[PDB]
Amino acid sequence: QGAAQNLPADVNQLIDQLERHCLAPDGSLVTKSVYSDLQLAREEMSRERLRYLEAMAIYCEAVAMVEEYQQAISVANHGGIRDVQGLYPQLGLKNSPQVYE
Amino acid sequence: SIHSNTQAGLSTYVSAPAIIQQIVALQSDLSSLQSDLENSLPDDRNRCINELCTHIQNLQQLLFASSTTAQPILTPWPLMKELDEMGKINSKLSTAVEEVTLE
Amino acid sequence: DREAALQERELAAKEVERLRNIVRRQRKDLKA
Amino acid sequence: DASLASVLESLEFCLRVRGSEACVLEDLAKAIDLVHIRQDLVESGHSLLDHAFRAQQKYERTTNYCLDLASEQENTISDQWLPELRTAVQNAQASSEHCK
Amino acid sequence: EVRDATLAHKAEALELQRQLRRLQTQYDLLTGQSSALIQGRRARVAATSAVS
Amino acid sequence: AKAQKESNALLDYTRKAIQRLTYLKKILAQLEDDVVPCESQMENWKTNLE
Amino acid sequence: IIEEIERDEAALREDLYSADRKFAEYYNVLEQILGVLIKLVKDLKLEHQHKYN
Repeated sequence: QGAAQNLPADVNQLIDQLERHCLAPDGSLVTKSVYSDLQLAREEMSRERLRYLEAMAIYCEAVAMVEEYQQAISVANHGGIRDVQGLYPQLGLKNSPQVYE
Repeated sequence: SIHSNTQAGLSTYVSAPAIIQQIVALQSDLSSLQSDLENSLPDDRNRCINELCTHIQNLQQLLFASSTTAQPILTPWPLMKELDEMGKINSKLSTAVEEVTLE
Repeated sequence: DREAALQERELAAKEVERLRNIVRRQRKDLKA
Repeated sequence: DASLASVLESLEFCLRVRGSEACVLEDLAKAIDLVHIRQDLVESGHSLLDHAFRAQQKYERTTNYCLDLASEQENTISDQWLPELRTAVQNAQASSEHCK
Repeated sequence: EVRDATLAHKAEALELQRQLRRLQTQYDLLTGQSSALIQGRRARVAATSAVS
Repeated sequence: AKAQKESNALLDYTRKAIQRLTYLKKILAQLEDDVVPCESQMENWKTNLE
Repeated sequence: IIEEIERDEAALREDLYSADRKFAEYYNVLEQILGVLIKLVKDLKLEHQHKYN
């Protein structure tokens, strides 16, 4: 009975220890390539996600700048409540985009 | 699944054709010890450690009496006089038996 | 020291009952 | 694939919220360094269902050989003590014979 | 004896102690962690109905 | 908690062996002390055979 | 991530080893019962009473 208790642990340990040495072969790197790729994401972060966290500077509101002119007239059609406020946000606050356009 | 060697060497290129087999395959693996061990440790430690629990206290005071007073007592508690006095005459006075023959 | 160890043993053991079901209820619903 | 990865461990509900989005952490390069030392040590970690039996079979059975077996050679003979008494009480009456 | 058992029981206590606070914090922090990015939807959707 | 903590709650009696089975050291010793009187009935009585 | 990933591992890793360290403290007292001659004092306890009992 006691040896039967260890059997699920016994069958595990047969290849468990070798699977560290099996990690380098393809038996693991088909998924575990990230270790051989050293954080396969981008080798942590040096520049790649920097190119997109720099986009948070831009696509969030600095890209809202150019499309705000289109919204102002678009708001003027269906959003009549904000039609008056469309000019202040786009034609006045985002007027600095006129050079940037 | 590390108990198997290709547990990671096969998952990706079978998931794309068949996205049902591998996901439940790892589920069956990890659950091969959650209900066989993790949900079955409570049942089996009330039989194994139960023997450990009962014996360890038993081994110290009661089975101690059933051991220390078993091999020199349980059969021989009246045979101590058949153990020591037997050695008093036929082992200690054993050389003294030759005394009558010698003198 | 056994009696001192005995009183602290049950409190060190009573936590298991209160650290299974609430865990069985939270980490399950910290996924929704 | 995204849903079935998180819902992969529904039966292994302990690993389910654990295995919801684990590899997004890139722990497959870090936690895999820990699953290895975990699994070669399953001979102790999971195996504590047998360690008590190992506590029993490897050594406590020997303690039973020290304690239980010290009576196993006399427990059945405990009934033989009754005729063995007749061999021993016959010595007791030998004390009574020299009383007079 | 129970002093040795306390180690088997303090581990039966301490090991499970630093996880309830984890979940309790999770139940008080993860309820809004995912919502901390949904609010950006409005900024990303306004002009989607414009260029089209 | 369902794997070892239920066992560790049961394993406390195995921890109590540091009082019981340490007493078993004596049990394995005070009975070992009895071996010398018990060794007499064969080892010393092997000479008694002649 | 570095501390917690191990901690998430060590959550299930060293907790299942918590009893294991205590088995060793029970294995020695299992063996230290006249450890110098345990095998002779286990098959017979009394090395000679079991020989004559």
